[PDB]
Amino acid sequence: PAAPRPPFS
Amino acid sequence: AAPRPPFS
Amino acid sequence: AAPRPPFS
Amino acid sequence: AAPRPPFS
Amino acid sequence: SVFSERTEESSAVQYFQFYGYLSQQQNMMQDYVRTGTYQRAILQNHTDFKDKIVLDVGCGSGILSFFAAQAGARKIYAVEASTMAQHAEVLVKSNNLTDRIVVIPGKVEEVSLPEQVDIIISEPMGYMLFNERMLESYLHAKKYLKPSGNMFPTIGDVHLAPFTDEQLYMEQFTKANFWYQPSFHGVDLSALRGAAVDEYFRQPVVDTFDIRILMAKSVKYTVNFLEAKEGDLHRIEIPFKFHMLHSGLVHGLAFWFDVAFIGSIMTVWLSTAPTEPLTHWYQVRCLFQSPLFAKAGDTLSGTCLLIANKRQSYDISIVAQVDQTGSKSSNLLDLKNPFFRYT
Amino acid sequence: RSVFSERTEESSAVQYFQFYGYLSQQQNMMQDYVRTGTYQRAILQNHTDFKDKIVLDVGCGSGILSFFAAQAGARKIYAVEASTMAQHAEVLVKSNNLTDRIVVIPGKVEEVSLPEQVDIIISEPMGYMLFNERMLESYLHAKKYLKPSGNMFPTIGDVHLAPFTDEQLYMEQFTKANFWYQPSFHGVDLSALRGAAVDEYFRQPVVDTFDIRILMAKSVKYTVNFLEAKEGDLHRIEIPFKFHMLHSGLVHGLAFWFDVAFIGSIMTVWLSTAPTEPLTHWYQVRCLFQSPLFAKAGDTLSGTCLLIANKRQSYDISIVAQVDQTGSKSSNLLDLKNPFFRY
Amino acid sequence: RSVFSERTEESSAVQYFQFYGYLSQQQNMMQDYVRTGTYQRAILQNHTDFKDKIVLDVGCGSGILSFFAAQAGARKIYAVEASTMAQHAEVLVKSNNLTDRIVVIPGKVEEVSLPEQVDIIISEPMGYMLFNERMLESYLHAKKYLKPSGNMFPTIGDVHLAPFTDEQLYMEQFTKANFWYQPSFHGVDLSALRGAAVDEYFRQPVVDTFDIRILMAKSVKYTVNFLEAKEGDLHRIEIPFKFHMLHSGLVHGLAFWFDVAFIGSIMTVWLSTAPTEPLTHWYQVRCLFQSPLFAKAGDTLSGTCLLIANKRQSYDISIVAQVDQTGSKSSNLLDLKNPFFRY
Amino acid sequence: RSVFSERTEESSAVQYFQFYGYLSQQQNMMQDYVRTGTYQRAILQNHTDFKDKIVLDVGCGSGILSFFAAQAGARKIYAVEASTMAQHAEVLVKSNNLTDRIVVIPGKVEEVSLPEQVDIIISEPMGYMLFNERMLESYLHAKKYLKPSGNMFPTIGDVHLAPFTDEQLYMEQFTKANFWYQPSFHGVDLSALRGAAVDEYFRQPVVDTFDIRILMAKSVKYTVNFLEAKEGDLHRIEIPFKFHMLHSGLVHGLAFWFDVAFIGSIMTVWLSTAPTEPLTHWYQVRCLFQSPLFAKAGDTLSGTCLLIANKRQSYDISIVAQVDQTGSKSSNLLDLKNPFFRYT
Ligand SMILES: *CCC[C@H]1O[C@@H](n2cnc3c(N)ncnc32)[C@H](O)[C@@H]1O
Ligand SMILES: *CCC[C@H]1O[C@@H](n2cnc3c(N)ncnc32)[C@H](O)[C@@H]1O
Ligand SMILES: *CCC[C@H]1O[C@@H](n2cnc3c(N)ncnc32)[C@H](O)[C@@H]1O
Ligand SMILES: *CCC[C@H]1O[C@@H](n2cnc3c(N)ncnc32)[C@H](O)[C@@H]1O
Repeated sequence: PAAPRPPFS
Repeated sequence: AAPRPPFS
Repeated sequence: AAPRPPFS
Repeated sequence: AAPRPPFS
Repeated sequence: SVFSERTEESSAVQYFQFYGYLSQQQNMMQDYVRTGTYQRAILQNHTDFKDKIVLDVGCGSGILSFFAAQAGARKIYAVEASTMAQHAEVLVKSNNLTDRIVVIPGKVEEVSLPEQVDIIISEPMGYMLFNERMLESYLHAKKYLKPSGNMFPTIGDVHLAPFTDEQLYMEQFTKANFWYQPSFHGVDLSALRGAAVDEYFRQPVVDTFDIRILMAKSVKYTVNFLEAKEGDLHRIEIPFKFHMLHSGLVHGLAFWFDVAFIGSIMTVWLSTAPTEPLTHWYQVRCLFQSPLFAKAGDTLSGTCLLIANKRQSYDISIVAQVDQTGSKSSNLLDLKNPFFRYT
Repeated sequence: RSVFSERTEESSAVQYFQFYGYLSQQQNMMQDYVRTGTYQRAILQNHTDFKDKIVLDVGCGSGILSFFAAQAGARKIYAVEASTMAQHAEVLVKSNNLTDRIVVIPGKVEEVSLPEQVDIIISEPMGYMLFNERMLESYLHAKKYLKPSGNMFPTIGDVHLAPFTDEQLYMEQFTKANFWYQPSFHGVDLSALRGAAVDEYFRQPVVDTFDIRILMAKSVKYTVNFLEAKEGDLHRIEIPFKFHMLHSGLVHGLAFWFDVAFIGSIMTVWLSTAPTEPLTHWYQVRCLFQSPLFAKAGDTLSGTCLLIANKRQSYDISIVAQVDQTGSKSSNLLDLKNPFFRY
Repeated sequence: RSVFSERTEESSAVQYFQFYGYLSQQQNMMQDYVRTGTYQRAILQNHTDFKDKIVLDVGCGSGILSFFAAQAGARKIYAVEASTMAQHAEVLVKSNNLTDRIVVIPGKVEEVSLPEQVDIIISEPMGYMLFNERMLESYLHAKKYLKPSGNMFPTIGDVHLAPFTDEQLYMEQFTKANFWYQPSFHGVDLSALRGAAVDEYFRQPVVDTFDIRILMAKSVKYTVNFLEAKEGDLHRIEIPFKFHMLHSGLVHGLAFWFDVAFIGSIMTVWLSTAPTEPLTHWYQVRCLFQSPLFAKAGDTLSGTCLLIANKRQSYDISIVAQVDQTGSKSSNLLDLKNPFFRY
Repeated sequence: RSVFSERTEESSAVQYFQFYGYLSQQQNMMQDYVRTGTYQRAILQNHTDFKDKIVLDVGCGSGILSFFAAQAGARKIYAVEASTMAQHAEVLVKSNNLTDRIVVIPGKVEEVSLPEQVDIIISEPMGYMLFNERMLESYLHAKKYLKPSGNMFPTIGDVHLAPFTDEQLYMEQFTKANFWYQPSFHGVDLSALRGAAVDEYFRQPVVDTFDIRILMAKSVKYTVNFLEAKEGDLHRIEIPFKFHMLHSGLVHGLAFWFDVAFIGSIMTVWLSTAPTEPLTHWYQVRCLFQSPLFAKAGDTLSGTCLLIANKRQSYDISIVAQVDQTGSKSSNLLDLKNPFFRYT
């Protein structure tokens, strides 16, 4: 169960 | 969020 | 001695 | 299948 | 059933989908403290399991049931509601224990067991102990427990202590101040800064910390799994009065939990305290909206009230004040959506 | 009863829109300067496509794209957002004194009503691997509000796929899966689940970036023309490929990335997530073979990437690939909803 | 119907003695300066054990040890060699003008006839891991020619074993076995043999050297006293072990090396193949587990190493080891005659 | 009792088949992409020679060549293998769902029984220098199961001989042997064995590869046509040569390699181990002369290479050579069963 948009910087 | 945090 | 030589 | 390991 | 009446379906779906992944079983199994201590508690109290009927609530892959078989259990009922129950069955067969471990898929509040048991085993601890509300399923399973039966774990202790972490407190505003600019690509975002600040303070922080940030002996709230009812967990009021050992700004409360396996031979402790080796539960900290200065020797009194919700978690209300000065702060946090700050 | 609710599990939609309700997630995308700056560049450099025009912004989030449309001279902008972020967007509209031109309409674009047809649709419907989230079908669905010969920003989307060699990545994931190879984990034989563990771990698309030297052939392109496509065209996407190997070695899988083009009246602006370009928050996506295929330079690797949409707002991907000269063949299934964020 | 032929398959003996008929193999051993220098040191520093004494040289090859005994003043040296190298030993005896003191007697020591009893037997009966070649049994067999007050050079052999961690070596071997994991090698599914491949590769002892920092516990020692032991004692060799782990980590297997001591009248001289000592042509030997055991500092790794002699002039080795605190158990077999020379 | 045992010492056969019982040795050959790939292409691209045909696979090992024959559409494939690898091939036939088409027959092809005649024989009987292992004879022996107009894959084999110059390979032999030329190795005079050490090294054919620029004459070729040859033709192999030197220099020996051809109804496919081709696990083989022979460009280097089969599944190699223009002569005797693997 992950996030739609990946974490970034 | 995940019930059990990722661990190593 | 090996009938076939080791390769790579 | 050698009894003694090649050395050096 | 009891479970569905206290849980929104949307939360239950995502909850058990998570536990359907072998990688998440692996994550907990690789925790040597967790897995090793459970094994130790069960094997070193073999008389509590030898030729006994056992119930395993939320067995996952079934590791605890295999430990109960190693200790000589006659019959083990292993209940698991996620699809991981299918993998438990596979392991039971491959380990030639079909005659001793019966896997029952489904919720412990909904399945049917054919006989009462002598001892119930489970790992119902979430982070901050109470998350996931598995402790209520563990207690609910006592309807299958023979009188004078035992439970492993037997008691649970949650510890609360005040901490100072200036960096942690200030980084909330550093993150929220992204919104405090009058021309982000020509747009003024400053109106949402306050909403960003509040959003961050609602999140408990899940990570570890140096024990030197603690400023008082912890306060301990004990749950005795043998005596407690599942109603005792719908509303958990934890009063505290900390005798401040150090002087500084108190930025919030730090949370960890211990659990005990009170066996006939000995008592084994599994601890997630920051003074112990780190576990996959880490520790949890809840910030105050404002820090409170406290001199070494003051008392910092208040309450931490956990209110259960239908998202299988709790709303956390914290109020605290320095009695000697009257300075007050509070905060209201959503335990279901914490911030995993650990690096 | 709406197009959205018929193709979407409520449980999935709840967590999906809950995610986009968080200001921190808006910050995460907004800080992607390639993504935000290129969007502003496309709109402002093509101001003639917005001057005194009617605009629809599908999934506006905090509304940044609507503000860019306002800066480009739009007469009226309908900003549709289904998450609670719509509230924060309205706050920004009022704090930026643009109430006369940005009209936030909370809800799903498949369910809201608009007072008039629009000249141009703007949106950011791209998930990772482009197709994740199934927001592209909402973007296409919104064309019911588009005048004939109305434009769309973005206008087309290019999906690129190429074979790659990365032994370390393959070993990293294979090592993770080999945990279930242990015949005596605390005395328990896990080997029976070894196969299921491999399946699970290798279903996970790997989301991160990589050096372009790992690619072994010219990429194959698959174009979606948003002006022409119907949302039904994305229910079953079939991407045939025939690569011409430029290097010899082990093909561990296929890498994926996407470009979108804003084809305006003044110029075409490209937003690329290729590994040859600066990194964006979409990264790149790689699908692993459980067993690598061996290929020689000059060989052809032919196969098909079949993307079947599911009601969890994602796709189940099947990749079959074969080295034509040897008949060496690889078949894989991927769960695009359970990615492995490796970066 | 000799002792040798009863315990030895002829096909093994033919190949075995053909190998030792090559001058290039004599050179390989003779150029091991640690081996040759230590033998000469043990003999010359204990010259009184040889002065005017009768000597038997078992497996003399080119005769170097017999020349050392002659340098120490031996009256008569019987030099037995079953390979064609015996004819080369004769040439050196004549060219070195020692026909009056060194008498080459070709054949197997179990089958030749000596003219008289001897005061001391000298030999190099050590194969890698000490026991390979089963030449120790011929050495012990030769004691039928030894006087009651006689001595043996070497006098004792110490076999050391200790657990090691070497993830790279383990992955190296497992990568080779994973060739037989492919489901479409030139369109052929090999996966059914995957298990047999892993078994084959991991039954190979790894012959090479390593850094002593990979050892995770103090070695246990198994001592054979050549003065007291009998041939039959080497048919079944059982080496129990209990290691007190000094470091945490994965135990990938057990490492083996050996020391021999020349217990003379003047001084004891040691020849060591330990990884803490300069490298010899015996190197060291490691037996890999198919799956490593995980141990914590302070745990006990207990088990047994069982060597069953086979008619191919080697041993079938069984290694069983378990981490007592957790019951993690690993069972392994190794074909000591099929080693992997890795250096 | 059988043709195989009559010509093979028991001790040589045990070692020989124990070697081939190892999956690592199958893997070593299968990973030779030139080898495995060319066999597959030879079979698949001549599918008409296999479609609905009956096939005999001599020394199938893991059965890989029988699977190519199935991929080509064979109806029945009899896969004979004498090592314990036969059991591993049976597992693959089952796991690949081909039990109805491939029948593993464990044992020596000279001793097993086949229920019927076959249309085509496939095998990999080539050892290094082609003739080592004496598997070509088992391959020809198998023709007792071949129909009057049946085919064989490979159909013919060419061994190539060429003189080479390699001053450093030559001197390396004495550099190694000179270990024995010291008067006091730990007080022992070893010099009397130096000559024996030299002879030992020169008796070893050298297995490795080399730059083609060391070849000094166009190669001579000796061909075995597997459709016509008989077993007895390989007991004594006489290869006369008359090299016309392309370069001046010292000839230190002869270099060997081989090609096989699969002559199918559709096309002929070649598997070549030549030094001009990508390297295979057969490499190339060089046999030194005891003394080099100086020859000028234009001179002729004539002589004979005689291979005499022995009961160790190999050959004793006799090479004699002279430069006709000068009379300078050299010879050498080599044991093909015990080569020196020099490749690094
Ligand atoms: C912390 C690990 C919990 C474990 O138990 C399972 N679980 C959770 N809630 C459950 C109910 N009501 N019945 C049965 N099992 C239950 C989780 O899936 C996890 O494996
Ligand atoms: C990639 C960011 C998508 C963006 O759009 C919103 N969204 C998603 N699906 C939507 C439907 N059907 N209607 C309106 N908005 C919709 C997401 O919340 C996010 O902000
Ligand atoms: C490690 C070197 C051993 C050495 O001894 C010879 N050998 C082995 N077995 C023998 C018997 N039974 N009798 C006499 N010599 C024997 C080997 O040939 C080697 O030279
Ligand atoms: C080069 C690979 C040879 C291959 O064939 C097998 N072999 C060798 N000699 C054989 C006889 N006489 N009968 C059957 N198989 C035979 C080797 O074992 C190897 O697999």
